[PDB]
Amino acid sequence: GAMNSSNYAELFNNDIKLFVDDTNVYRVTVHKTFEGNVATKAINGCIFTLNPKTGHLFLKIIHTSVWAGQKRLSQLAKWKTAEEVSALVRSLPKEEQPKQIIVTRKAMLDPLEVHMLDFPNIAIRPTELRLPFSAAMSIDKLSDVVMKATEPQMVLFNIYDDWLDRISSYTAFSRLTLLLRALKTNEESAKMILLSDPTITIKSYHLWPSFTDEQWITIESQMRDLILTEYGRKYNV
Amino acid sequence: MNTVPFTSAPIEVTIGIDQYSFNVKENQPFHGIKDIPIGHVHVIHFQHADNSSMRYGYWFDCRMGNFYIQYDPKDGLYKMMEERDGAKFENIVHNFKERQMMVSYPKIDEDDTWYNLTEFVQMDKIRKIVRKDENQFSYVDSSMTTVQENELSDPAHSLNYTVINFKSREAIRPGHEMEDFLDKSYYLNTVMLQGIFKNSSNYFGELQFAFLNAMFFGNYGSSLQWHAMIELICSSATVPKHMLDKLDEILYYQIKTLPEQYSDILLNERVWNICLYSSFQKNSLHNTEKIMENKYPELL
Ligand SMILES: N[C@H](CC(=O)O)Cc1ccccc1F
Ligand SMILES: N[C@H](CC(=O)O)Cc1ccccc1F
Repeated sequence: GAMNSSNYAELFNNDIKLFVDDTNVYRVTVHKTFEGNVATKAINGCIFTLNPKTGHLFLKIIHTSVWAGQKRLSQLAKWKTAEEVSALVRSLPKEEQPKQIIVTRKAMLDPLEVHMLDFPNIAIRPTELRLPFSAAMSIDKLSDVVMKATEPQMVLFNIYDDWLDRISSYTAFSRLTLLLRALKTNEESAKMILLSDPTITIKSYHLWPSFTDEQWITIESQMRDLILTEYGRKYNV
Repeated sequence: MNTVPFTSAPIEVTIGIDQYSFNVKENQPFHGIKDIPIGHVHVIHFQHADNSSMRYGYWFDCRMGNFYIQYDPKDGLYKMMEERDGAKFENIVHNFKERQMMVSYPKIDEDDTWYNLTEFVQMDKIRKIVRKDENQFSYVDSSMTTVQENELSDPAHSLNYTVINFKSREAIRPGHEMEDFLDKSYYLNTVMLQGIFKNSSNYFGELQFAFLNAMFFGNYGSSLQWHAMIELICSSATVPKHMLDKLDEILYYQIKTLPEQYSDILLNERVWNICLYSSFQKNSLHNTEKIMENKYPELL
């Protein structure tokens, strides 16, 4: 059924699973028209499909041309997401196909179930976790490849860099969710924390800086403080 | 006008005949029901006074044979039987009629209720949903499950309604996932009407039969089936105009007939609110929407 804090270690067992977040698929800027009405302009988006055990992120870039001439785009976007996840699953060798797909928003359940009828053994599940995957577009290299795309495109990224050489996937997922929650709550500050020190760089083949174990503990502490700080600023505590 | 005679009434029982019902006391001199209108299916149903558990009954059509009810004390129920000997059956009915031991089917002349509930219901189609080929009549009770219910357990005692499932490969064309899920017209018109039912009359017949089993037996799987067949129509953007008009009439008489005190269990709030207020056909069921709003405004 639904995924929550009781069955949290299930994410890191040896059953292949993917998270699917559709929150950045249909993206718009709202603006005024010459006549003083309001209109939207779509910008490029992405599906965020992540294996939490391996860090594998299949980032399907959604080019604005897919919306051309279509109506009810917020509804279409869920079905386009489902279509692309289904296409990705079918593209994978059988032994790499997921056993479970967890959607971060319950409105994805029916579209994905319908697109996956051919895969009755793949469980489609919601989650009671509030996962900060919407903040994926705050990762500079992911935002860059989405915005530069001139056509539909699937970009492959390990969202854990090389962390799994030193930490478990539970710890790597916890680090990722803390970083993304911080970027979601105060992007400017979080980025400042991540790059304040110019001697720690991001390798060309990575997303995040090359922190040592000790430095990661410092960074993680600073991100918690940021989240707590914003929580206070928000609620006046 | 035909007759369903009884050998006797050894146990106290409420007897239903179509939408009518009456009480028979233990060992009361009751020999059956006369003046049954020819031309329609009928249902004679039973609820024992000492065990309201298990409503049960028999669908039959007097044009297909001479039927009667005898209590079986071993199996503990009123059973419908066929008498092959025409001569003897007519003489026994004649004697029951001379001794005035029968209740008269109490049809008001103005009253088209039963016709309107059974307009498309045929015995031949009943006998394919209820499989017991050695009999010309069909037994149904409160507890019988449907073929779909069993897939989600005795197959011989099942209600073989047409399986409707909106998230099934049958309902959804590869490559038209969103289209076919949000607009069920393909599933209604090509798969069900053209493919399985052949015409809307057979579809409405199953719909009406499902409602009647839900109402008269409290049969839960029948209620599920009735609501599924309504929803499939209401959720199709493309439905023949004559079907929508006929559906409105069918549902009107079903809602009109439903016992007020059984509305809570026989009517699915989600389906009805969706069908009347959100679906493609939300504005096509004028009569049904008006009786629902005046009779069950709570449900909505
Ligand atoms: N070595 C692969 C990275 C690559 O070659 O692009 C591992 C990988 C596979 C699939 C999705 C993301 C991902 F990082
Ligand atoms: N019980 C009669 C013969 C039998 O017992 O098998 C059949 C019958 C009962 C009552 C009314 C008409 C009729 F033909």
